[PDB]
Amino acid sequence: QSTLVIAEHANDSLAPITLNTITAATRLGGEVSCLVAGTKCDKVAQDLCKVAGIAKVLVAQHDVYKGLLPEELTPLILATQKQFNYTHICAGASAFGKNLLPRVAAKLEVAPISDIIAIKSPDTFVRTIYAGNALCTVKCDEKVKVFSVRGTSFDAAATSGGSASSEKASSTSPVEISEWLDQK
Amino acid sequence: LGFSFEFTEQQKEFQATARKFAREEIIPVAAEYDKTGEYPVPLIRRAWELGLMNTHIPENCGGLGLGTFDACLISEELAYGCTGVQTAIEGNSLGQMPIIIAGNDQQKKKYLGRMTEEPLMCAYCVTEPGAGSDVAGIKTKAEKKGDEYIINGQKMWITNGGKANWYFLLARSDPDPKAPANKAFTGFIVEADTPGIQIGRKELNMGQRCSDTRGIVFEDVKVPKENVLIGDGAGFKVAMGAFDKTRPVVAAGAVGLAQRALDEATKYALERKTFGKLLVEHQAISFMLAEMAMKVELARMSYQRAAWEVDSGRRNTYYASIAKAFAGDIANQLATDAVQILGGNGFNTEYPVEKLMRDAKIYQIYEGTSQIQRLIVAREHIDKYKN
Amino acid sequence: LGFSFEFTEQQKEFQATARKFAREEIIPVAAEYDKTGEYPVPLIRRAWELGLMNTHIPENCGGLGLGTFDACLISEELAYGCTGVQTAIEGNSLGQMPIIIAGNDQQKKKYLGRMTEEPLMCAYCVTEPGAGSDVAGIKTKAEKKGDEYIINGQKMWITNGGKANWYFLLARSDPDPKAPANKAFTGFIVEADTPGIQIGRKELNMGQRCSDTRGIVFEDVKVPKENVLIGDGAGFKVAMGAFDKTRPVVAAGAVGLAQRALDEATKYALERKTFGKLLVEHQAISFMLAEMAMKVELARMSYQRAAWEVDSGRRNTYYASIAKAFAGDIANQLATDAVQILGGNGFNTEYPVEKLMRDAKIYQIYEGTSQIQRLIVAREHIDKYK
Amino acid sequence: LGFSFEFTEQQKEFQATARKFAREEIIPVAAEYDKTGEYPVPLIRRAWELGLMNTHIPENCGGLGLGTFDACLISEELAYGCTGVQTAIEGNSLGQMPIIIAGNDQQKKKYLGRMTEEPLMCAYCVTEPGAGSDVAGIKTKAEKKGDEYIINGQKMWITNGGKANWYFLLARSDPDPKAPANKAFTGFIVEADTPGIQIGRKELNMGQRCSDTRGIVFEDVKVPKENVLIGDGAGFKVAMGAFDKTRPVVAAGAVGLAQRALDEATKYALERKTFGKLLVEHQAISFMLAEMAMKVELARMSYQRAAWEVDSGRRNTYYASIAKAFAGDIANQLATDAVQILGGNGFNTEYPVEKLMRDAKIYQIYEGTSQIQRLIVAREHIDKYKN
Amino acid sequence: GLGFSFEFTEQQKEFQATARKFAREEIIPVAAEYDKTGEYPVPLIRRAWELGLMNTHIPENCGGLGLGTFDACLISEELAYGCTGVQTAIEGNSLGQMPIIIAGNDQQKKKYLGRMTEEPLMCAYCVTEPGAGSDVAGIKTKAEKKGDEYIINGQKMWITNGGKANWYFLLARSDPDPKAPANKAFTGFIVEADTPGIQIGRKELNMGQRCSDTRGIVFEDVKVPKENVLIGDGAGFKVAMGAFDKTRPVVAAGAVGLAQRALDEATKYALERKTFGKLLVEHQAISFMLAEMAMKVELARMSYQRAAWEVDSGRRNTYYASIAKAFAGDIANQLATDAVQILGGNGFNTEYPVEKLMRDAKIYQIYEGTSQIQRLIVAREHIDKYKN
Amino acid sequence: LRVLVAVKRVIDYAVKIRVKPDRTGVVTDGVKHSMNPFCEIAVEEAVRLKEKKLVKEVIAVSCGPAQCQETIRTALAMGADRGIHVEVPPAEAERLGPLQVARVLAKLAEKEKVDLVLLGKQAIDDDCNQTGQMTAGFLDWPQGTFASQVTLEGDKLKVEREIDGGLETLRLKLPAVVTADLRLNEPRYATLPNIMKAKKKKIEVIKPGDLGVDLTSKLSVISVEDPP
Ligand SMILES: Cc1cc2nc3c(=O)[nH]c(=O)nc-3n(C[C@H](O)[C@H](O)[C@H](O)COP(=O)(O)OP(=O)(O)OC[C@H]3O[C@@H](n4cnc5c(N)ncnc54)[C@H](O)[C@@H]3O)c2cc1C
Ligand SMILES: Nc1ncnc2c1ncn2[C@@H]1O[C@H](COP(=O)(O)O)[C@@H](O)[C@H]1O
Repeated sequence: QSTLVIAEHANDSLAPITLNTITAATRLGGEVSCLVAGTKCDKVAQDLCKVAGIAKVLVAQHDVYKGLLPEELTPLILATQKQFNYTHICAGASAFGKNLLPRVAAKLEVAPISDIIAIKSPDTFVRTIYAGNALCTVKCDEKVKVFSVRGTSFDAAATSGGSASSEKASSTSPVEISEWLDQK
Repeated sequence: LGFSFEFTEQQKEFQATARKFAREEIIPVAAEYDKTGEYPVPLIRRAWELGLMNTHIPENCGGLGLGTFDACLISEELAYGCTGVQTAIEGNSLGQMPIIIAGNDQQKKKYLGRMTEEPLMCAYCVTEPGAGSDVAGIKTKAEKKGDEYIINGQKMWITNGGKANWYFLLARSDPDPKAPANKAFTGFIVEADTPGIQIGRKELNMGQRCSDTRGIVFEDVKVPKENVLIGDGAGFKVAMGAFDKTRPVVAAGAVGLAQRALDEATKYALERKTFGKLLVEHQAISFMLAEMAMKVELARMSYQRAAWEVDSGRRNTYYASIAKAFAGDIANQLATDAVQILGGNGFNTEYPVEKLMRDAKIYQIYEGTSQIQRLIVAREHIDKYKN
Repeated sequence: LGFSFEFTEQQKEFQATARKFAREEIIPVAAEYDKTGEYPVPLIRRAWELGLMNTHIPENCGGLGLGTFDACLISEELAYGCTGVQTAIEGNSLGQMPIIIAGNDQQKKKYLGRMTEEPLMCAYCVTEPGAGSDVAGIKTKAEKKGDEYIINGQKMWITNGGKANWYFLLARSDPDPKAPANKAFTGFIVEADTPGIQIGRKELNMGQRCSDTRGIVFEDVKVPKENVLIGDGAGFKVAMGAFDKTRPVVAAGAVGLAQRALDEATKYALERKTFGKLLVEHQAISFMLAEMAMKVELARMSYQRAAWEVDSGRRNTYYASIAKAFAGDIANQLATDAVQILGGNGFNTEYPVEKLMRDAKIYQIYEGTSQIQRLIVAREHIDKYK
Repeated sequence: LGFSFEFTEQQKEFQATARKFAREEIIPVAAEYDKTGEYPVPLIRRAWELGLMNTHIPENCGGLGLGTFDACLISEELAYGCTGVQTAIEGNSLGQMPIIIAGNDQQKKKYLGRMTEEPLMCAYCVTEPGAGSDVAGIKTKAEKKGDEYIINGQKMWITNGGKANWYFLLARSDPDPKAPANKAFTGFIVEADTPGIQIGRKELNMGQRCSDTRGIVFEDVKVPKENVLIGDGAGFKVAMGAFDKTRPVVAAGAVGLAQRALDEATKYALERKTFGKLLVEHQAISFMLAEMAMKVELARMSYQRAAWEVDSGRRNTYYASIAKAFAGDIANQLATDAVQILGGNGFNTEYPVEKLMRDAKIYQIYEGTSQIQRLIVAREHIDKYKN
Repeated sequence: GLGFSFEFTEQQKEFQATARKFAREEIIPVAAEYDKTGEYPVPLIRRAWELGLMNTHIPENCGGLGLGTFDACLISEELAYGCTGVQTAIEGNSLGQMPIIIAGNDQQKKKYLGRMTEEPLMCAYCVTEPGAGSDVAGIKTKAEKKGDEYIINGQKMWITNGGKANWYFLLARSDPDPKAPANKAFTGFIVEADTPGIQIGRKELNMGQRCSDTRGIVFEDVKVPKENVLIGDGAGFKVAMGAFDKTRPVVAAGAVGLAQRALDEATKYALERKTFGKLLVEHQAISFMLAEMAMKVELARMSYQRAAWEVDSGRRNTYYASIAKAFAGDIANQLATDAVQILGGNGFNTEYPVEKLMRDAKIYQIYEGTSQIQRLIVAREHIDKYKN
Repeated sequence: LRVLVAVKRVIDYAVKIRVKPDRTGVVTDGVKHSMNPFCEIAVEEAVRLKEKKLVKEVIAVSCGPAQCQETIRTALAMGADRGIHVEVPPAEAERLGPLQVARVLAKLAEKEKVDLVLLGKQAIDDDCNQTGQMTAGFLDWPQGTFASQVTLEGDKLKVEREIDGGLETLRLKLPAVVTADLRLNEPRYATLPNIMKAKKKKIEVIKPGDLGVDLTSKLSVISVEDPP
């Protein structure tokens, strides 16, 4: 059983919430693949490589991944899923994270799992529910686990000691049904 | 002078007599007397032997010539034992009092003397089927026909009424409807055996079941003018006058009852457990026993105060009614709670609180209702403020 | 939908039957029954004939299949008449509750059915000389023995205990003293003719003198495993559960007696005169009467509410406990006030009101005392907060 | 056909809106408005915008034509916020009620119509410096000058009395003091700008400080004939027939104040520890919260009943007066208790409970005192048993 | 003994006419103003001091009158009939004094009692904290011994005269060990109010008694010398606990004082107001109220009297004081609301004197022990009579 | 433009929540429920656009028991024109989630011929924040999630949305899905007049079988507890 991590990033700067994701990733006990999508990817790909836990870094560089739009990225992640067949696809339960995965799930026709804080095993998870006033434990029996991961619930993985291969990701056709316009 | 809430050595000993008496002689038979309703003559009689009865009768008749404070303090101890028996005892004082305050050396020596030599009983006779609270509305007729007056009418609820040597009786003597109470009534001493006096059945009451309560009919009954109180038409003042030195002793009675309730409830709360703690470690129970103790303590001072005002020759009405009203209510309040603290057992005949509840109710009712005690308190109070 | 305070046309028939029975048949003899304290067998049989008894029994078993709101109309009417009588009647339906809510069809047809064919009685045996309020405190042990259970212990204060065909019995199953209520008790149906059951003497109480209350002892009593209620150790939940459907009916008794007291007292103050006026024209008397009318109305709406709550499928623990507490206390306040309005007459056994004072005290003791009732309300109430 | 205690879905939405507004807009500023005694204009205008005011105004007059049961449920929700403000807005229904029950199409469109269009206030003018509970002892003379009427005299304690467009005003129409009360008074609609009206300064009261309450002098006020309620002398029927549909609303306010007491005391008793435990784990405090919950619960059914009786076109004088008596009393009881539970804090001006004690007292005085509520319930009660 | 007696010593009638004269001629005309503004009522306090009716428990050998508890109550009731804002400012004095009286030595008694004799100085009782009031043993103010001194770090809350005091009696936690029983974890101090570490807080705004000042005060690093501990270390709790015997009966006497006022105002009013043809007092409902009110005051009076006599006599009066405090407080409230009531709409008004009484009365159920706490103490005391 | 607004009946936030002994879920019996506060925000947005006259009609959908009548009715009172209840008995309600619902809402979207589905960003009960995304997923339309500002531009939406550092700004082609976030707007009250007027407006009750949707969930709650 293999796992895939959508790395969140920005301006050549791995987003911290990804390191936590990668700790959570290794808990599952399977080769951890991490996917870097964007318009200048190579720098982060290089930091991601150094990181412990990571067997393979896949890179998808392309101008169209301006603002990491979920309509662009979803078929990219889907394309990777076909060539490789992961049991797990996770991302840091951040605004980027929460926006992307439930769509990916729809596209896979599996039901995702949000904001998890522990990992009881490769198919059992623990989130909060009702402004966290209860603790929910969910068994997922899908062909694919899709889920996002609460940052503060896992330690940041060592940024050094990684022996990861960096490979070209499989490519997808620019959708252009959405477009990035601006920030703050 | 200055305040003192301390008894005389003489008082401390009267009290010890009556405690000993009520605790060893009354308590162990009361339930038995209450179950049957038999009038407790051994007891009345033992009370007399001990000087705990007819206490208000002066020395010049062989009486103890004691104060209202003394009668009160005795009465609490007896009522603790049983208010059925103490109401039969006190009965005697209610009847004697109008003779004590308003009759003449002749009248006292004949009718009080006798009580001093044999344990006789006498009674107060005023209430009638149609009036109790409204004394001005009594209809028993009393007209002069010679050197004597003839009596027609009916009394109801007379304590000792069927056990009495004599009666203090009050009849309307003035036919004129428009005649004031101040003038319209005469008070009589009346020997029980007279022709024309027919005593009715023992009345069966909720509580104080061994006290003797009956109705009395007066059919053409003749009493000598020698037996008139201060004079014709001055009856209302005589009867009203008595209430000063009797009302506090009724309130001590209730306090006696109240105290019993408290002790039974406290003794029990100290041996029954539920949910692992003693009753008494349930704060709601502590708080009940706490409010109960308060009520007893305050009601005691209430009567003590009215007793002292009079013993010192002041008029009393206000303090006495406060005490009567207050001690009355608290007896009742204390009795449900004492029943309540014993729970299902409290409800049952084999425990002593059930009786206390039944007994405690007359205190709101006789010797002046809870309602009319409030009328009296109000009018006495409103006077302090009027020009 | 909308709020509504009108009985159903059918309910009004029950109420009419019940008022007619209580007024034409209970009132005329109740004074006597209190005096002699004997079990009112004929009025019971008649209550039974007339449909006013075992009312919770399902159509399935030949019962009338009625709700707690229905049971409550009737008991108010019966209690107005006499709570002695009305107690003896409800005791049956309290006996029945644990079987109605937690029997299987064998037990229901067997022990409910018979009550349909014949005016039999049953009782609820939970209390013990040692524990009443504290139910987890009961010390009657029941030991298993193959296909049947041996009950050893002693129950106290049983309504109709002594006139019953069978009993609901709660007993301490688990002998290890560390085990929680939730698993330490089994509830049984126990046939009364059973050997080992010694019914004690008639207990002599302040009030409700004609109700049959007594203690019963259980010596090696044998109870078949078919008579266990849901299973070993489910005794608590069973008993506990009965209370939702019954507590409102004790409340309605309290309201019945209350109503009577107000009736007696009002009737009287419209005819006695003092100081030239009818009692009613003294403002202190009127204010009492007002306050009394006030409490009965409030008290009746509290049971009504409770009864509808359970009848509409939800738990009513909070409201039932309110109804009990409030009705119980105002029962006692009204009775003492009625005696008070009637003066010396009031203190006298030849008038109807002193009996009310002695009856009403029970309403603050059985089926959960005033204090236990507040515990329940507080716990219910607080729990809507954290 | 069955008791029900579930609202209509329409009524739950009403409640949710009334509760949203009260929790979110009234509460956050209620203490300011209480400190400063300024009239809550921004809030009235909001509630008016929301459709929460003048709920009784019939459809054909531009209003919602809603029942008494609906006003009650709205107004409970608002009282919970502040009875100061709940009272300012209720007083509009109180002034409007005589018109709604007893006024001709011209009158209802004229004077109720405005209220639909701008958010104006009106007020019920009845009390005077020298009669309040004795409506019949009202002495503000009104005299005919063919054409119109001339009002002379003086009103006291008028809610909205200085912020009103118009008045329902009740005056002695008939000089003969032997005249029966049911024919002696005429009730008028009276535009507030009318020359001769002198409104007084704000009355500085203990509680509901942000309510406008003030006295008014009338001097030679000219009121037009078409503004008379039913006809000359009819006033007393009119004035009295209003309380039917208002009294349950007032009660519903007392219960508002009461939940709030209950809620604040419970929150606090869940955080504060003494002696190692939370307040809720001392039985005495539980038992308190218990008795508060019960009194809240029953106060609520009592007004719900009253409101339903009148919505079935029955008159509800018994029921309303039970609710107003009971709600009044328990609101007072719950207030001190909330203040007691919060200890030192409770008594301080920065915690919310102390206001509630000051506000609650009015509920035993306005719209009929605890005393006269009891006279009504006694009147209605006795009549059931007489011939 | 001699009989029971309910008659004052001529000397006490003498003290009564004075306190009653002041209360009636000086307090009453101004009390509504001081309640409106909260101004601390300096002219009256000075005048009370002057008139000899303040610091009355101070023993003669410190230059006071060494008056008894009965005498203090006697006076309290009179000042409280006038105003309990005022009466409370006067009392606060006794309350800070009492532990110096019962537990100080001659050098303390004379330096600190002595000074109140020669100027109308104020002192305070400093115990209650934000987090503990009723549960005294719950207080957290620290006292660490450091040389011949104590350093105090803590916050205090609801302190009467807290902002006007020449000095404070202070209870603090001496010993850090949580598990240390109350009879050993606290120390009692005299702390002069102007010591460097002390920061008075603002005037605290309450519903009632709005003219005494009550304030929180913080002690940051406060220096307090050895010579100012009360019996020694770990004695603090008994020392505070023992002041109440001599003072609970006076606060109850306070309640009784406002109670009587309420009755008086309500009675005068019902005597002059008419409705439906007659004066209020001719309606039975009112009459009966006036009657029950009359009862409650009377009984509440005997109750505090009783308590002050027991101690004057030299017994421990815990039981009697606590009935007095419970019952007096409860009836003061009851009577205040009923006074408002009897006055109708007028009662709810600011120009009539009754709403104030209603606001003032609530505190008697809270401070100097709450109703619950009173009830705990009594049940405790009752239940012991029944054990061996 | 026609708009579809999703509304979810949730345990009213004020109710302080209690967990079941049997630890299977939380206590949902006799427990006040209103419209999820983010749905409130979305319903508001349907209406402000309908106010700016850029929308000719607003439909309101809800999925669960019948008590979602209550929920749809509130929406109707705020400005929604007709309502759709998708019916699922309080048995199958338990195991229903964002997947089911998006499936539902998508079939619904194409059927009623809509140009915008408005949802709130997350339900305060299950905290999923999944439905909107998933629904955009099934329709293959673009999604402006966590909208904090919205604007129609002919056939393009301009969505300002709320991202970790500040705001991001998108242009989407116009069948679009938008999920509302707190800062979007301040939702209006149901006015007593409109709560009355809303009784008149009708709610078509249909079932998921009808729409063409299967409810089976290879997800599964194992347990629910209290917190640490
Ligand atoms: C204006 C006024 C003046 C004051 N002046 C002084 C002063 O100068 N010096 C000083 O030291 N303090 C003073 N105080 C403090 C006052 O003594 C306390 O507020 C009170 O004694 C206990 O108050 P608390 O607020 O801590 O009550 P809490 O301890 O917060 O208790 C709150 C409620 O819980 C009840 N309760 C607490 N424990 C129990 C229990 N075990 N069982 C049952 N019920 C319980 C209480 O009776 C009360 O109803 C003053 C207070 C007031 C506000
Ligand atoms: N059962 C449901 N019925 C209708 N709409 C829903 C439902 N569940 C979720 N939604 C929509 O999806 C949003 C959040 O779903 P979730 O991802 O579960 O928080 C809500 O604001 C709704 O607008």
